Amino acid sequence: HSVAVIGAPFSQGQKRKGVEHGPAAIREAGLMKRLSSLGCHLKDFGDLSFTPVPKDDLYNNLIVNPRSVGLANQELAEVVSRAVSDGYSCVTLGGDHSLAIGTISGHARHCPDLCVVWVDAHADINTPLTTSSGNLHGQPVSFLLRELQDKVPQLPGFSWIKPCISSASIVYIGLRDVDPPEHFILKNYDIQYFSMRDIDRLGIQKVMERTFDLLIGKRQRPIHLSFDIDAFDPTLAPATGTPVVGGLTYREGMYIAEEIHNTGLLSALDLVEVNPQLATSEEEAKTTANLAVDVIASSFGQTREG
Amino acid sequence: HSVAVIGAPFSQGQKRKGVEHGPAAIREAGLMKRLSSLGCHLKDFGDLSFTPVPKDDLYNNLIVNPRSVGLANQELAEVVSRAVSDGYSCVTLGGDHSLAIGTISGHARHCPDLCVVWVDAHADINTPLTTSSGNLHGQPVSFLLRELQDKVPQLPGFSWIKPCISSASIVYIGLRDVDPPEHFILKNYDIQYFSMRDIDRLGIQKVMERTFDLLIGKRQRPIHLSFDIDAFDPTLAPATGTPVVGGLTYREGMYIAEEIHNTGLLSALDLVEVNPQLATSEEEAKTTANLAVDVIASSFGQTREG
Amino acid sequence: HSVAVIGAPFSQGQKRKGVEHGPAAIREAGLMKRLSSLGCHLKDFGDLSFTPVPKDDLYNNLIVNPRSVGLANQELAEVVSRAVSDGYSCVTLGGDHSLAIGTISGHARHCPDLCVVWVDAHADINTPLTTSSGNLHGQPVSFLLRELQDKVPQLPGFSWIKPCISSASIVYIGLRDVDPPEHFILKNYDIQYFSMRDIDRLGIQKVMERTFDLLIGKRQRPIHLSFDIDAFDPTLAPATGTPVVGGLTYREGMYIAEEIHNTGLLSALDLVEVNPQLATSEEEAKTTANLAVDVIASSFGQTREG
Ligand SMILES: N[C@@H](CSCC[B-](O)(O)O)C(=O)O
Ligand SMILES: N[C@@H](CSCC[B-](O)(O)O)C(=O)O
Ligand SMILES: N[C@@H](CSCC[B-](O)(O)O)C(=O)O
Ligand SMILES: [Cl-]
Ligand SMILES: [Cl-]
Ligand SMILES: [Mn+2]
Ligand SMILES: [Mn+2]
Ligand SMILES: [Mn+2]
Ligand SMILES: [Mn+2]
Ligand SMILES: [Mn+2]
Ligand SMILES: [Mn+2]
Repeated sequence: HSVAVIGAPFSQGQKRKGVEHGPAAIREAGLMKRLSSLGCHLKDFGDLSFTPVPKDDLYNNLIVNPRSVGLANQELAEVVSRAVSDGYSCVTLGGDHSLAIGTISGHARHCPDLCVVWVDAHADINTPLTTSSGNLHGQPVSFLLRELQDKVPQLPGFSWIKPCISSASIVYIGLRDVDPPEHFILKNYDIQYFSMRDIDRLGIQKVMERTFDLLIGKRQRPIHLSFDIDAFDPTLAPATGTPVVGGLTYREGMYIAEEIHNTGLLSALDLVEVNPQLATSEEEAKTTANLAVDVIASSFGQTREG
Repeated sequence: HSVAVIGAPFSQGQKRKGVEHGPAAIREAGLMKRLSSLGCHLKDFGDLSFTPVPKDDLYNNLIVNPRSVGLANQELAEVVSRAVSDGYSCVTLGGDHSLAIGTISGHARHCPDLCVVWVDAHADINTPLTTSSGNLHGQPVSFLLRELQDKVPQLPGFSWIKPCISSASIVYIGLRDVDPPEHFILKNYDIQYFSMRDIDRLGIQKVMERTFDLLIGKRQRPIHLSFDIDAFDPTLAPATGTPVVGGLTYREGMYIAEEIHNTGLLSALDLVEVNPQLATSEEEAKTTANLAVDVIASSFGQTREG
Repeated sequence: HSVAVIGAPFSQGQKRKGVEHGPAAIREAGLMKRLSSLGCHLKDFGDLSFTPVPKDDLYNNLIVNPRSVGLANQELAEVVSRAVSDGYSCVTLGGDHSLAIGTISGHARHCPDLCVVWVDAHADINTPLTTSSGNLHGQPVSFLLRELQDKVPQLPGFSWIKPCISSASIVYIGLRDVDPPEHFILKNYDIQYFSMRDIDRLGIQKVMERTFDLLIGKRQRPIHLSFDIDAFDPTLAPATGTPVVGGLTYREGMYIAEEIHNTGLLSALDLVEVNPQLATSEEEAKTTANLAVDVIASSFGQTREG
């Protein structure tokens, strides 16, 4: 199958400097030639350059870089819909997870019935209303779920975003650090998730059976994999903004990816939050980058059996 | 609920120097404001200062610092029964595991019907008759079980100790390094345990279902959680006196703690054997201390899903 | 039962220097008294000294040290069939995995109906016409399977070797790095294997149920356990020549061993590829050495339960 690669060097969804280098790190870890090695037909859109927004201040005094994030995502959305439109499976390399706003919005533009698999240590479902930090990379899901739009203040530059997917079309895997408001939202709207605790009881295998039952149980449909590198234990992925011990194992991470590929329904994938600068050493940075590449490669066919 | 915290910088239950700094390390890892963050009402008794015993030599030429250990434990037993008395859930930060003699003694003093959940790589049930090292931190359970009574030589400074719980009131989790004599006694008095193998075959959640069936199946009763940091795999908890490979996973460790909290029956908790000096680097020592806090925090409510 | 130990300090099945020090490392990690401690009757054959072959270059310009490996194996083959003959369960401590050519040949010499459990990160089933490196430690299985001999060129010094076991009498456990040609062979001859992926999905316990069904389902028969230390994750077994991430867990490896011991059919065991010189530190070397001993001890009765 054909794969498209887009580098999104964005970092204004949070305050740590360095996530804008994520794309370069992953690329330098051999992502590209690793993909043809599988046999994929490649289309590299290069690394996007987003238009900054001068004097983009706090909305209501906490939401950070609203219109800067809204514009970058609007641009990314057009490139992603373009690739998905030409039949490509879109691979977006992040910066921060706020980019999921644009990639899922651009993807949904052509595959309205898409479902989402969110692999992350966090739920990123805070709204401008419940956030404590004001950092938009922890609010992506808010602006995408239809049942939430009534409790999601509209931010400057977010005009264009239009809530698409239903709360039943997204499943979380790996949650291990959820804020109380986020927990209220997940329970209230019955959003399905499998925390590390659920994985400790059911096992990654049983977890994937179910998430696919929820999403594609009654019918085939486009799958969107938004993979946050911090979903892996910090010992496996040091180079990241918000590490949280007790994460996914290298095998589990690879198992999730392998299982998604076996569905044959992957239409778009996000690999985000890889921050080279936050690594203690050169090796730590390289370890994370390689881990990122493995997840992507494995999502497109790479096997542990050959 | 209200929580009491007692630091017992004791190290004479064994030979390595450094366990006396365990409390400070755990404290310096945020334990205190971490517990408040949960909503617990805290009463910090500070770090106790045990009275030493000059010229406290080997009894029968092997048992080490008998009277020094017997006095420190007596002493601790009173602070603990004081706290338990005022309705506090007593949290003791060790030095070595010989301290359990005091904490369980003092706790039983007010909750005679308490049951014990011992999470350790070792069973710590050697008697002064069966020990090979002579260190007392590997003999705690001996002085506490009633069925062992008459098979436990009386040492200098141990006169005050009176066997409280029965063998049927303690359950082991994590065992992987058991001496032949301990195995003989575990089998002879039918004491229940779940070795690393049992956990491998049953799953950590199936393990917790069972320990609570044995302990609190027929009735509600106070639970004493004695947690030896070496129950965790050495890669997760480096800073400790007697590492043993193939231990508990970070997740399983947290799972045990979460499950205990879910019983709502936790009265006291021991977090022992954290030895900073035994760490290779500064980060390894911090890793162990942070793991210690996560265990305690988790035992009192901290969640992986907010 | 009675056990025989044979040290094979051979390293010419590959290019890295150091594997010849594997036996000493394992021995110096307490192997011998660890086996007595179990109750086993030991017969140490010491460390063999293989006759070098001067001017033993590449056959067809790639196959490395052909006759040197062929001669070393023929000699080992006699010592092994000697021990197996006197009723001993034969334990060979490697150098490199090419030694399996000798150990399995010698073993087969008396127990023609033996079955093989191959615990390795690799399949080591490349033939002289498919290898890329030319190193013979990646081709052992080729000279042993009967259905392959037709596509296996005859090398200098291999005259004596005679294909013994059938393709259905060998099961792989832990595969996670297979070359395209190897994959073709496995599929083509229906050779059974449980890759790290199959393990993540079925669990180590289920894996063993199955391999034993394939091998000893219809009848009891001798078991040859060829255990490459690189089957363990690099974090558990650093000191080895070809590290591959996402491998067996210490607990899983010990589970495999314990399970094989439970069958009571172990005849010979290979513990290969331990290379102390590849360790970054003294401790890393010691860790790998101890792991090797545990696997052997466990395969002969050692329990995590006592
Ligand atoms: N609850 C956190 C979420 S951190 C989200 C970061 B990441 O994209 O990595 O999940 C907040 O709003 O500050
Ligand atoms: N069997 C050992 C027990 S070491 C006990 C130490 B600890 O408290 O960590 O279990 C002995 O008596 O030397
Ligand atoms: N495919 C590799 C195999 S490396 C085999 C080494 B070992 O014995 O550790 O599996 C080759 O032929 O170079
Ligand atoms: Cl603090
Ligand atoms: Cl039979
Ligand atoms: Mn995220
Ligand atoms: Mn995250
Ligand atoms: Mn202990
Ligand atoms: Mn212990
Ligand atoms: Mn190997
Ligand atoms: Mn091998």
